Amino acid sequence: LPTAGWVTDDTSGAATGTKPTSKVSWTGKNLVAEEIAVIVPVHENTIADSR
Amino acid sequence: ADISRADALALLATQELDSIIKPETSGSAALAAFRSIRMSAGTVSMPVLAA
Repeated sequence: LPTAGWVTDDTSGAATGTKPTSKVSWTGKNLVAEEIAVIVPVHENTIADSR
Repeated sequence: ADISRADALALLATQELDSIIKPETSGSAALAAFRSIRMSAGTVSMPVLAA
């Protein structure tokens, strides 16, 4: 977030008369795809003989 | 000087038999002799007279 401050208005020489600088910043992050998998093997005769 | 058969060998027609020289097949003596049933389950059941 940016940061502000209180500033004086009395004299040009006072350091408290200078308006403060501030930045804003951002970062990246990634939503990365990943894979769930399984193989279910069975004998053809099991498939043939089951009801 | 004449056209011998060797001189015209490259022009002669060719012929391959349309069938193979093989024994006539027997089939199983068991399948030929014994009566068979269609199975649907892999392990059929068989009641046999006992008394």
